[PDB]
Amino acid sequence: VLHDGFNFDPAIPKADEPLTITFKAPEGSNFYGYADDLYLHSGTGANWTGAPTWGDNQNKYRLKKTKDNVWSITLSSSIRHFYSVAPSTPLQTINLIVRDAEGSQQTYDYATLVEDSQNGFIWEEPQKAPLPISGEEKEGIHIHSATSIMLVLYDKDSQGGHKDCVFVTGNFNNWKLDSRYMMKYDETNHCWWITLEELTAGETQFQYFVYSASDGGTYLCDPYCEQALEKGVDTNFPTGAQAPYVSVVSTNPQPYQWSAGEFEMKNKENPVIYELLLRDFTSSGNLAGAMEKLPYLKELGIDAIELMPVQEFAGNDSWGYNTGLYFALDASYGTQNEYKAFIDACHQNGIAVIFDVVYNHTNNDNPFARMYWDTFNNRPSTKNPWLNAVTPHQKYVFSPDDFNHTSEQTKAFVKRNLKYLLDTYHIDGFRFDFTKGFTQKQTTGDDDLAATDPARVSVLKEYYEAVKAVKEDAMVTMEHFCANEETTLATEGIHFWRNMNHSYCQSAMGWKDNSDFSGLYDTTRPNQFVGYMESHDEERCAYKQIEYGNGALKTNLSERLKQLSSNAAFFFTVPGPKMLWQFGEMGYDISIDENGRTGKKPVLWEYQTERKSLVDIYTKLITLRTTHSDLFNASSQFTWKVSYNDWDNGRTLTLKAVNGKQLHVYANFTNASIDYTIPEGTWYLYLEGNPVEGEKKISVPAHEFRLYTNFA
Ligand SMILES: C[C@H]1O[C@H](O[C@H]2[C@H](O)[C@@H](O)[C@@H](O[C@H]3[C@H](O)[C@@H](O)[C@@H](O)O[C@@H]3CO)O[C@@H]2CO)[C@H](O)[C@@H](O)[C@@H]1N[C@H]1C=C(CO)[C@@H](O[C@H]2O[C@H](CO)[C@@H](O[C@H]3O[C@H](CO)[C@@H](O)[C@H](O)[C@H]3O)[C@H](O)[C@H]2O)[C@H](O)[C@H]1O
Ligand SMILES: *[C@]1(O[C@H]2[C@H](O)[C@@H](O)[C@H](O)O[C@@H]2CO)O[C@H](CO)[C@@H](O[C@H]2O[C@H](C)[C@@H](N[C@H]3C=C(CO)[C@@H](O)[C@H](O)[C@H]3O)[C@H](O)[C@H]2O)[C@H](O)[C@H]1O
Ligand SMILES: C[C@H]1O[C@H](O[C@H]2[C@H](O)[C@@H](O)[C@@H](O[C@H]3[C@H](O)[C@@H](O)[C@@H](O)O[C@@H]3CO)O[C@@H]2CO)[C@H](O)[C@@H](O)[C@@H]1N[C@H]1C=C(CO)[C@@H](O)[C@H](O)[C@H]1O
Ligand SMILES: [Ca+2]
Ligand SMILES: [Mn+2]
Repeated sequence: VLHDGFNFDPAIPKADEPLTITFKAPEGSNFYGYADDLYLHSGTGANWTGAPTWGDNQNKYRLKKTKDNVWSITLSSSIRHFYSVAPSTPLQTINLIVRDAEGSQQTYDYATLVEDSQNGFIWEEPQKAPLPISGEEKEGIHIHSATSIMLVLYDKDSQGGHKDCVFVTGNFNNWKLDSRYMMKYDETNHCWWITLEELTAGETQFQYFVYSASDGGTYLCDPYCEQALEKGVDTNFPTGAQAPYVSVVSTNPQPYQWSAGEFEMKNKENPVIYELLLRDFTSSGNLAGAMEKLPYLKELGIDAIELMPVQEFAGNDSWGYNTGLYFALDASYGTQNEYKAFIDACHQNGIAVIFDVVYNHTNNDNPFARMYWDTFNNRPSTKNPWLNAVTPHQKYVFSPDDFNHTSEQTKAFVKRNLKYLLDTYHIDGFRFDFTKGFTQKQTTGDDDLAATDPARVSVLKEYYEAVKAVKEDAMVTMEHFCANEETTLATEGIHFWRNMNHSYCQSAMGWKDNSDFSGLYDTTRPNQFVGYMESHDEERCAYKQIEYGNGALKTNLSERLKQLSSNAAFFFTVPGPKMLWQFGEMGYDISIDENGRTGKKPVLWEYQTERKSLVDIYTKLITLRTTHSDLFNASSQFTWKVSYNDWDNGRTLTLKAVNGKQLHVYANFTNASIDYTIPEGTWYLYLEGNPVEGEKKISVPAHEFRLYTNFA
């Protein structure tokens, strides 16, 4: 008789008969050993028709405690009568939460099936049928014709089980559960499948209703959809559909015409990457707005644009590290073809495109989450074959839905997604967010998490090789911050984020403490470390000047732009890839905390004019890496004096190519003029270039730098 959670007498609920619901609290569950009665919060259909006001303690909602940990309620006369549902309304699901009288403790959204014989909704045994397709990529949406789609949904839990039945519901059947739209299970491929025929018009909209005795029922969309509507964002979200997502398929849509040619990233070994958030890059916050600035970024001299995450994220106002769907791009920035047009336009301006991708975690809206959910703890169940119930790395819990990168299903999904983004959107590489998170080890801090995990190392190689198999020259960058695993993986050709924000903020402010630049240059493999003074995750160097700058650096914009141009002179002149965060080149100086860390920031394109002196220095330093590439080859000899102890008298670097070409830079980061003797040789002021005698004493004013080449 009674199992954990909800029990029904009758075992198959009947819309036009009474129902006894018995709730049994498992050991370790929040209502285990609870002394008082519980209350029912319930309604019918996708949208909980008949739900009371939360906390409504009328006696007809009371589950009387009958035994220890067992509460029962009877929906008397009939389920239909209890919810005042019209006879003709198909009553096909009931949604159940139990709570304390106060409404402080509860269970979470759960649904069971209701048989409604009087409206033609009769129980049938689900069919076992082999999947009629072989091939790779069996799961997902297959368009066979203008009027027909095959749907394949993976279902095997980590204990070897599967659901009792799955319905497809959509615009083709007015969002009803219908025995005609029950999918068939293939026990060998572990997949539900159905062929929808006689679809009419352009857009098919659907979601699945999955159901088991142990888990109850859930609505979810297809994980592989390329288009989705999101309740609370899309005004056209169907009234029949449950939040959050409906999959959208166009059988014969407008194909995008790509311009002709290969396209390959320029300076592919050591690119300058421009990190860009579409939400905040222009006032329209979208691809259309950003497309208008490509001429600006082209002139700047950048090799690549890195977009912050564009995969479908929760809502329409986000950095995007909250992915709900991985094969649909967020419609808040543009359509599929607007993304393709953007990427095509970048390629025609000679600019590569990198996508920021977030595989550590998804969110509660993801079909992989919804499919195997714990309605007691409101997190993935211990049976979920893609996700952990509980994040193993407890120092970093960015959502309730942490991916298990030891799951063969998760690895296959990630590998398939990488290939999809390469093939469909023609991008030039990837920045993998938080690759430190790709670990099953139980940890609670930074040092236990950063310790070598051989399975994390091996899975990151696996994802690297999967990208390389699709596109041999694709750039693969990982935001890792595990020093020892970076040494190992840099050997394979993986690039790593190298955060020099603290040092370059200290130098921008005129403070010598913790200002050492030396971590920008990795002696073992200079080209594998993507150095940056700023990223979306960091405070702006120019903001720190205003708030805490040494002396005049708080108030004098001229002296601030000079100090930042001197930082740039100790950054774009260093071998290996470089990254700048949008508007760093114009001294963007709004705190990361203005409007909250992740909130929309002011759009300040007038800075391009007011701080043109800084934009022009960025432009010339970036362009030097093209004009004199051979200088920035990893083979060049690179030395510099940029420690805590290199300050009172200035800082220096020298880059010497094998062909004899030399670059030398001096900077005075102090608040007073310094005397400096140029090194021996014949030098030119390349940024502005008449000759200069070596071993010649010069007075370098506060905040300024001198750049010399031994050529012109
Ligand atoms: C933010 C960063 O956190 C980690 O980085 C750690 C690092 O692992 C640790 O080693 C150390 O590294 C420093 C070192 O101490 C310094 O000496 C120097 O060398 O620099 C290194 C590198 O900085 O300190 C780092 C900083 O703490 C992690 O490893 C990185 O991957 C992280 N950056 C990524 C990842 C995420 C998560 O996807 C992004 O975070 C943004 O978005 C999330 C999710 O929305 C936000 O999460 C919070 O707010 C949410 C509500 O919006 C909540 O739902 C959630 O529960 C909250 O956690 C978060 O605030 C955003 O920053 C990030 O932007 C990516 O770039
Ligand atoms: C509770 O929510 C409380 C919050 O937990 C607390 O943070 C806040 O201060 O107070 C809230 C109450 O004021 O009450 C919710 C409302 O009943 C309850 O939601 C459950 O039941 C509702 C009916 C479900 N919503 C469905 C119905 C509609 C109505 O159109 C649709 O818009 C939704 O998409 C449907 O899902 C909801 O899903 C349930 O969880 C909370 O559980 C409860 O904590
Ligand atoms: C003047 C001082 O400015 C800078 O220090 C500031 C930090 O940059 C800010 O981030 C902020 O740090 C606070 C954190 O926000 C907070 O999380 C918590 O950790 O408290 C921190 C406050 O201590 O505020 C700092 C200013 O208090 C800059 O980094 C720092 O080097 C500057 N220090 C100079 C000043 C003195 C004394 O006048 C000398 O001793 C130092 O050597 C100078 O460098
Ligand atoms: Ca969205
Ligand atoms: Mn993780």
